[PDB]
Amino acid sequence: SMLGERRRGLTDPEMAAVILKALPEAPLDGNNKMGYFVTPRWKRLTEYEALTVYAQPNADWIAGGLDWGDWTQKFHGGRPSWGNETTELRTVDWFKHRDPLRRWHAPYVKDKAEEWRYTDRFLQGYSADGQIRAMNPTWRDEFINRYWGAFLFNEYGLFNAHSQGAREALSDVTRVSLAFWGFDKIDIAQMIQLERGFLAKIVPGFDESTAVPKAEWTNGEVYKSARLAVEGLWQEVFDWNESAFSVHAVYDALFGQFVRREFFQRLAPRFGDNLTPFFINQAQTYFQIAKQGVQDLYYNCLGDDPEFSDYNRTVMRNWTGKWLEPTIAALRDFMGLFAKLPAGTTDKEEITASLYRVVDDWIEDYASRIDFKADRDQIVKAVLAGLK
Amino acid sequence: SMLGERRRGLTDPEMAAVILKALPEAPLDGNNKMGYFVTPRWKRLTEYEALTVYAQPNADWIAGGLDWGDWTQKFHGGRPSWGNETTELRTVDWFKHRDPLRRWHAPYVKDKAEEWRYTDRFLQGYSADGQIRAMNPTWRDEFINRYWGAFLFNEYGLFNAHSQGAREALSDVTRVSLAFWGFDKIDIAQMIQLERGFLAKIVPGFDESTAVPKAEWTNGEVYKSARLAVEGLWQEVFDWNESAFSVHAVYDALFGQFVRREFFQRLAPRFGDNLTPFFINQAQTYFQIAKQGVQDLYYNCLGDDPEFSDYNRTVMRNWTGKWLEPTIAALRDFMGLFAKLPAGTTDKEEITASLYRVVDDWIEDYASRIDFKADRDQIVKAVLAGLK
Amino acid sequence: RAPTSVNAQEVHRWLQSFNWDFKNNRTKYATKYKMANETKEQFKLIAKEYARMEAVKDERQFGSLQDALTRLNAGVRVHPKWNETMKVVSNFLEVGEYNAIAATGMLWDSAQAAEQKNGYLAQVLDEIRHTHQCAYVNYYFAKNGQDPAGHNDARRTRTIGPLWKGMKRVFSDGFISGDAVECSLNLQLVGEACFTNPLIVAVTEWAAANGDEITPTVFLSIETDELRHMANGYQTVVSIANDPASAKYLNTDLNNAFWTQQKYFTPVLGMLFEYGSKFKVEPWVKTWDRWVYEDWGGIWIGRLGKYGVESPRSLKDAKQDAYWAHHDLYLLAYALWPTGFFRLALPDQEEMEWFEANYPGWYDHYGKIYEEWRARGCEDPSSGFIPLMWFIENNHPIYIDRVSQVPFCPSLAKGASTLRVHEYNGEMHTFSDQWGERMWLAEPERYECQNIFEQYEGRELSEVIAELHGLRSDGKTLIAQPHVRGDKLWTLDDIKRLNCVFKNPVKAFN
Amino acid sequence: RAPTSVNAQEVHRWLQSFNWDFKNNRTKYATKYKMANETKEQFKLIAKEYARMEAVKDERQFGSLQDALTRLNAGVRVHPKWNETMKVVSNFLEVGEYNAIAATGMLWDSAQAAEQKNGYLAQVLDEIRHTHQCAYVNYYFAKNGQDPAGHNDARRTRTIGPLWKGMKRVFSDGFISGDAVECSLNLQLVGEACFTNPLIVAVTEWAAANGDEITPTVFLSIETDELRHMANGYQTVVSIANDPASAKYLNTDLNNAFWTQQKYFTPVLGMLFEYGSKFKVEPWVKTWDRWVYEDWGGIWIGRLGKYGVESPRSLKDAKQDAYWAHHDLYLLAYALWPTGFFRLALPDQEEMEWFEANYPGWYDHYGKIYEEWRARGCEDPSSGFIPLMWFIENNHPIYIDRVSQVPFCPSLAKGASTLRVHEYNGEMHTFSDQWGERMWLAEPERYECQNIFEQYEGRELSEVIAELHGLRSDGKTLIAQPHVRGDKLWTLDDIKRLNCVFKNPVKAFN
Amino acid sequence: LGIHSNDTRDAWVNKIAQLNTLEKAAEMLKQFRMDHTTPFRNSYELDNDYLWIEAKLEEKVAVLKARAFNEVDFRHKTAFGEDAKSVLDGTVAKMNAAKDKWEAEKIHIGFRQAYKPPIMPVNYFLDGERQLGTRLMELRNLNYYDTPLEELRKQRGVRVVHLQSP
Ligand SMILES: [Fe+3]
Ligand SMILES: [Fe+3]
Ligand SMILES: [Fe+3]
Ligand SMILES: [Fe+3]
Ligand SMILES: [O-]
Ligand SMILES: [O-]
Repeated sequence: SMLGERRRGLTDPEMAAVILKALPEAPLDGNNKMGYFVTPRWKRLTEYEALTVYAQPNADWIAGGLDWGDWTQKFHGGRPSWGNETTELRTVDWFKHRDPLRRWHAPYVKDKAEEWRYTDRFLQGYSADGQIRAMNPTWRDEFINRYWGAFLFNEYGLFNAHSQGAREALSDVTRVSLAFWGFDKIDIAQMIQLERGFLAKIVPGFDESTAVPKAEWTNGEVYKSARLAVEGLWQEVFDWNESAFSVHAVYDALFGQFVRREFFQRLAPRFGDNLTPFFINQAQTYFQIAKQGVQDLYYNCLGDDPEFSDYNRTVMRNWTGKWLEPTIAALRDFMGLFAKLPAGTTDKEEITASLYRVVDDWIEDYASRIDFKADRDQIVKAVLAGLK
Repeated sequence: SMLGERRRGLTDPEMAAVILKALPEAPLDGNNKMGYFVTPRWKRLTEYEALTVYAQPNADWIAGGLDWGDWTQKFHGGRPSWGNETTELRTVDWFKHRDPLRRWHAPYVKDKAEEWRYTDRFLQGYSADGQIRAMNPTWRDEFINRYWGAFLFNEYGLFNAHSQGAREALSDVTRVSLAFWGFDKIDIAQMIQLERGFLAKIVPGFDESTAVPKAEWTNGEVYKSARLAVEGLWQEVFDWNESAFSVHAVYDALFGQFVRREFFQRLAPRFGDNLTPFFINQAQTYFQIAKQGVQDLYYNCLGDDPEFSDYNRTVMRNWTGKWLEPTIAALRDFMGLFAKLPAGTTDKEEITASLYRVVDDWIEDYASRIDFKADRDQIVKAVLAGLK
Repeated sequence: RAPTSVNAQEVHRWLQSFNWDFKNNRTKYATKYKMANETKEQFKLIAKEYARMEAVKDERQFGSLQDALTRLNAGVRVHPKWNETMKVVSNFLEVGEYNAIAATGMLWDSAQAAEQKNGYLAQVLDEIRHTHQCAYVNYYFAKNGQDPAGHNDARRTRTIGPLWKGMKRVFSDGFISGDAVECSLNLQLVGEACFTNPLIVAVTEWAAANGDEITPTVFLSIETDELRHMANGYQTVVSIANDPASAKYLNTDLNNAFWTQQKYFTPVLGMLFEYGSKFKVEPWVKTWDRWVYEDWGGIWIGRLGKYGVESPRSLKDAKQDAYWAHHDLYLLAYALWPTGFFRLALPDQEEMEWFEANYPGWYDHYGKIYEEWRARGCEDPSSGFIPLMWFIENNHPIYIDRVSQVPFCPSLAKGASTLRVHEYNGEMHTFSDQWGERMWLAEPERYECQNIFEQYEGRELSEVIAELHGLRSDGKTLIAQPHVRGDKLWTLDDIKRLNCVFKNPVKAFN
Repeated sequence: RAPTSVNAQEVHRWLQSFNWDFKNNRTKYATKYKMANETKEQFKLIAKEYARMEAVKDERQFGSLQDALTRLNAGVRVHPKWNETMKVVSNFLEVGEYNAIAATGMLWDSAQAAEQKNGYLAQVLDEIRHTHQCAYVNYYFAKNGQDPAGHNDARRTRTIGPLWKGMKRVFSDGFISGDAVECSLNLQLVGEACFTNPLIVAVTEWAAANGDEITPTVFLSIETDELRHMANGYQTVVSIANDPASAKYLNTDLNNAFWTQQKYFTPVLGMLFEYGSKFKVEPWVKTWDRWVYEDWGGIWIGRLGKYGVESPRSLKDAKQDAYWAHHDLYLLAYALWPTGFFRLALPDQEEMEWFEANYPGWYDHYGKIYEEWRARGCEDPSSGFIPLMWFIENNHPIYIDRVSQVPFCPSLAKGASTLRVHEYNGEMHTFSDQWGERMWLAEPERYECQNIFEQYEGRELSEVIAELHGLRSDGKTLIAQPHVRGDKLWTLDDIKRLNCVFKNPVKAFN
Repeated sequence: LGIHSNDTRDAWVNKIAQLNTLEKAAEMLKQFRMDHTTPFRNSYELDNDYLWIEAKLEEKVAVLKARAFNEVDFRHKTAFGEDAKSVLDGTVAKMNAAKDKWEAEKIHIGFRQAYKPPIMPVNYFLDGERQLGTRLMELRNLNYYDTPLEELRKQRGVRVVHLQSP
């Protein structure tokens, strides 16, 4: 019918009259701010904090918890749903963390959706504009397809490294950041394949199958140590914090940044390739976004914890050293790829400058944060010893 | 107060009951489709078409109009509000045009807004990632600041060429497309300045003042004929179709594409500049979007008009010849910029090949649609005379 | 290496420099004025930021429309009279929004300062948005309302009636035909500042009062863009204030523009409000005085005194003619109901009391008229009666102002009863006021609009309606109706049976 | 040079190949099953398309909330009882959405096939969205509602009362503690497929009937994401169907999961609906039978038959204990009203008639009790009477099931009245059914949750409330109340004067 | 003086504050877990505060352990000096050798009580939780409902105080 059979209390005269009759004259409490009891990180409480902080039902026995008592149902054996036992790190309050970008689900998908839609438009413009005509054939059929493609398995592995953390994180603010850090990683992996798929459509004999790039990743030499480092960060680390810290403040910050920024983003433009950089712009925008969160958690909150500052720094300096080694090896194996480039692409002078940019940036944004004494010259020297 | 003083008929029991009692048992007409009388371009009528077609109150004496009689108030002298006398082109129906992208205001600002917010994210990522370090200083300070900068005036002029059309367009669908073609040009001009302003923030000493780029545009040699052509297209053309057609299907399709795609988009990467291409990507996306609309109006609707096809093609060929010469001169003077590049940047063969790509694309996408007999080698040879 | 970007203001800082000098850099339109080369704009916007601020508004608007309002059946639970009123209100405003696009394109061309061009540009884009927004209102009520006819084809069915002709004068031609400055006055300084800005808000109140929450959702969003346009109007005056031509011409174009706008809105807006609603918000007489006399003709206009702007010399006459204007017009709109694209209703008992209470003397005049028409069977299809017949039997000819297109019946009206009839070069012309008469005498070639009687002369009524598609989907029932009830709807045959044949009333003159 | 692009499916086609082999590539969580690494997913999505489809939904939702709904004062024009009920419904559901994030993270880790991991991943993100959505509902009612207390701090106030403990069992711990597959059954196969999916829609129904258009706006949006989670649950079974361990363990974990979920929702959901509303939608006994017996137990479970899945062996038991379950629990919830974070109301005359009509015998038991309590002044602060006193006076001990945390009163219940008490290593335990008793006996270390009587033992009621912040802004008035009127609200002092001191009821067996 | 802050809790914070030796602190934790956790606890006297107390102990043990061990040991050595991997591998062996669920449960519970971090490194601990839990469930969930409650109560060794079934 035009009116329908269902009567709604907001619009139905009889029902609405009954509701209005029962209403108080004014609100029964003037405090209309949800999450008012949460300690604001900034000037005034934000929507991000209100909607997130304390969603996790932790009891007081887990630093910061507002609830009480044991969990209602635990694992066979006794392990708690969530517990202090799932990570070496300690703190006065697990709810202290704050994403500098204040991302809850809505803003997060809004931004990624915009990127998806503009990406589609860009591709439609790029193809219609025939810009592929000026792209170097060898760089495309060999370096973008095989080597850039192989890198998708690296980002994919880093993505999966977040699975346990998605399950063990001890707070809402930390759980949301972790989820987003991981989701962005799989996005990148999928963006690498998207490009290969795009090329397949606009380049007659381009094969989009992951067969080639996968074999390179699983058996090649350029990414051998890279894959080993990933297989370890993912399936050999059972501490959700060591996983997040080591992946974002060690491995990806050194190896990942070098490959993405100092190799492909730097060399692709030289072969008339503006296509790949369009996607790296995304990967880097994501890297720099996550970095602020990673820094706020492990440094601002944990590393600078009013009671466990020293302890936490020790644990992270420990982790920093534990994974710095596999990261170095990864960078060395990758160095071999330079020998495959066409004569005159780049010189040892340039690559050395690019390595220091990564190392110096790393020391500035991560190493110095927990007082990790790292030597820029020895690191660059150790990696550099992987060329011809 | 609690409920406020204003009673609303949808929710106020007394008023709603009054409303409900006056309602019919069912709708007084089952045809609930606004714009049902509009001839659909595609399978089913689109929201774009429904919300747009026939909004313009044209009477039948302006091809396709549904109203009758003279305008109510005309210009001193008698000129009609809108009339056939404002353009040489004729048609059976001015409402036939359809933006292939079906853009009405909402979708249009949605997409540009996505591009704006992502642009901001990109710049924040680019700055934070220190990618500026690897950009060639000379390219940055000389070619981007002065020559790419001077090009903002070209796009600004093309934007302004659309003012009269915004006023004279003979139908809603054409007015909306034209408005959007023009708005995208001012946006590009503003994105060129945006980049200059950005470089001024991340590069010490870089001056964002338009003084230098403007002096290049107004008194330099590289853009002399380009500026002369723009001044003509903008202020010497009083026919809204000659303006849109000549701007988009002649001048910008040749000179514009060459400058944006074959000079800056093509050479910027070679100097480690992924910044300028980020913005040129938008300009090319916009260019390709406008092209579909320009082709639909001038070729699908007018050039293929069942009654005036031959007449309209004759006029458009006329306009193509009229504006091809000034456009060649523009490209010819622009050739002077290649002599300013650092030795080894590019060579005559690369330049020629790039000219042919633009000319061949133009012949395919535009010239051929109206049987204009363009001689690709004659056009290129005329332009190459400008190489110093 | 800290996260940095560039905002709109930072780019806008250099926009004034975008324009450059060259011999032919001048407006393509005829004008008596010179807009100052250095004029600035109030809002420092660039394309990208403009799009974002409007996109945000759209999200809220369409979300409300597509989700909650649809779930609440908001398109249906509106008073019948108001569902009909919005057919006219939304479609008529639509054309104003539409011509405003062309108007600001013309002003963008007129401006020489890049910033002033840019300000006008934002309005060009805003008026496109508003066109699509008003379109959406009719689109929404057609798709989800109690009577889609008219809402679904107003763009072609409004051409049948006389009220549309006047709308085109103030919101179509008045916006784009003439000196760009004259157009700016009709559009921005008078139109938007005096009528539209206030009207849009008022409409949302009457709408909410009558159960309509669809219009409020859209119109309140349209309203958020008007500040920019008001500024464009103010800056137009500023840009031309230091030019000698201004002292000579400004107040004349302003007075003409004011009379033009007022002539149509004074009677029409009050009519749609009071007669097109069930629940009333405020008497038009007080609304008008506040809008025109106090707010605009006092506060707003006075602020421009420093630039030579004076209160329109015709303001006094406007006020005197105002009082009964809308009442005199509804009598005509109802009598000619078969020519509309909406359903009309006679004032109900509760309404007549309101009218008498707010307009002493209303009953002795209009009240009795309506009562007689209902007694003649104006609501019943078998009566064979249409109010127009009453005008014919009681020798009350209905004329159409050659300039404003506003219909008037001087022999019956309680308001202005003036009538001036001139013959010129073989054509007769009828005027209803001294301001419009001067306009025609001085500018004969600007006002040649043929009226409905001239076009329909000698035509039988049902033939005109049929030819201009004034029927419902069944192809027999009229879109227009003399009542808003769901039964006993008039058909084309009911009208044909009346054998009503139009004639041009001016031909009676020798 | 045709405009070309690439969509989600075109990339997804190669997603399964994304995972590679290596020694330690296996789940980090204990489990009896083996998910096949060739398992596929139903929806071919990638991160970017997922974000877009959700962003579009967010657009509508927040648009309706921020615009039309706020303009309609939707946050206020809701029945008092429902405003209170949503404090519990939205916040309790919130924790379910939240723990579901961790649960699917665990399932994402469990799956070995890339597509199955991707399927769970989509849910990880969805549950994050739902967490923020449920939070938004409370946030909105707090900002614009008639009583923000509780809506504004449920995350800490929910801690005071006993109903929260049981919610954590089915919506927190049941989702993440145990064999990943067991958790999948509690969350997806049972939780979502049998209860949440139907519940979320039902809630929008009861909400609308009571004036709440806020909840339907958000909850209907949440509903659109559930098909993916249903599929996730279905695929979980398909992934382990071939493993021999399945035939030996699946039907037992499922049964334990079914009993776990229904043990709480059977009583709790019916209570919230029938006793937390004014206008009724449908009798819970009817609803329950349709959801559990028909739709889930029949159709849904039926489709998994080919995979060895069988109807829970405890289904018959569940139906037997259900009839009076919600009615029995409200008596306890109201008697303990000072421990909540919401205001409760006794049934009015129309409601008592409705209850008796739909549940013959209701009045003679529950009705007379409520009238007794009311006449005694349970709604009046000056009475010095809290219904808990009536239970003590009439020797009706209230126990907490050691496993489900569900409160039960054997001596008064019209429903199940079985009671099993055991002592083990210096600790007493109370069970309300044979399924929960088996769980504890077989898995003692999985269930050591302290009940409210154990924690509050020897504590005076007002102290517990004060300490856990059960007060409103004024720092004196209780958040919880025994009525929903605006006057005569109970204060901390009114409670302190009662001198109620908690006792562990189980110690009476000593 | 009750739920989150009470005399018994204040008493323990001062008690752990007297610890200044990893050996001492680590021993008290192990003993605390033996006396107040799991259904096998020596008593339920600290039922309402042990969860919180334990954590506060762990904090002291963790801090001391980080300052006493070297990077290599902090990662592979228990607070007691045992070799994490050795214990893990040993416990799993016994578990896989368990003849029944009753034996399996004892192994798992005991493991948690003795090596729960800060004693054993989290990586090795959770890795054990993974392998041990799997075996326990495999034995417990086999023919889960075969044994009637009367009998199961006897197997658990619970003292039935009251049974009522209409
Ligand atoms: Fe407008
Ligand atoms: Fe406007
Ligand atoms: Fe959910
Ligand atoms: Fe779900
Ligand atoms: O406007
Ligand atoms: O969900």
